[PDB]
Amino acid sequence: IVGGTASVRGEWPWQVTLHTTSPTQRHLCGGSIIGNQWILTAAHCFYGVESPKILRVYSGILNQSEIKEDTSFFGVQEIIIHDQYKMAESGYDIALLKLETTVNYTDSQRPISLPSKGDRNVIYTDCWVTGWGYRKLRDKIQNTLQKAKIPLVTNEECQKRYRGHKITHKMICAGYREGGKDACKGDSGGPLSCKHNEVWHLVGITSWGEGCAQRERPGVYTNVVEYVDWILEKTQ
Ligand SMILES: Cn1nncc1-c1cnn([C@H](CCOC(F)F)c2ccc(-c3c(-n4cc(Cl)nn4)ccc(Cl)c3F)c[n+]2[O-])c1
Repeated sequence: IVGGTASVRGEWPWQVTLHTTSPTQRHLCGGSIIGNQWILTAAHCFYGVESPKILRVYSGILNQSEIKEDTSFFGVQEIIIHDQYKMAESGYDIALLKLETTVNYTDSQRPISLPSKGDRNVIYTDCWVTGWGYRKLRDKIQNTLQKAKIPLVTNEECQKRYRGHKITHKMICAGYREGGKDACKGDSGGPLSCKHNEVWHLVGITSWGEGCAQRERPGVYTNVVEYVDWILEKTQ
């Protein structure tokens, strides 16, 4: 997260850190708890992941430095990638992780609601991106989870900024005209969380962008409301 600030414990309890364990253990992507056995993340996270066997899902984590050889994690039973996914920039960048067992929800591990049936025309004005990613283009994975409030932009404007890409109704963009706040390397797969009527909704999945927080180059997110039928079909 560029232009952001550190979070405190329990502030984003649906945020997870997905680690790979090959060839060495490291943060791979963010993700979001949406059910006791289900994480929603980006499909591009699994490029070159040989199988679910090498994945570890850590919930309840503020600082990456909390993760030690005895820290409890969830195994991944299945990675479910959207059938039409090819690469992040061309859409369908969404994946479900089915965990091996059920998350018992606690103060630090909670689900976030999907965008609701009948809220497709809501204008979200309180949206936040969170993650352990870079604070600049040439940086490092951060120890402490970062947060940044970012405004949504219209799909018309977003397409104008990315005339070499197909910005469809299945994407949503977010960023300041002048730049300065955005996701960056290591934030992908995590949530774009928006609060409406004091309830948090998973509006986007962090997907791709041109550089980090550049002027007139918003971050591009998978538009989760357009995938709710797909999620419900896979989680039942
Ligand atoms: C894990 N890690 N550890 N050290 C490095 C990494 C690492 C490296 N790239 N990434 C991912 C892709 C691969 O993900 C996983 F497979 F590695 C990635 C790709 C794109 C974005 C992104 C960007 N944007 C553009 C530029 Cl340039 N930089 N960022 C801008 C806006 C939005 Cl909205 C975005 F989403 C974020 N991320 O995270 C993780």
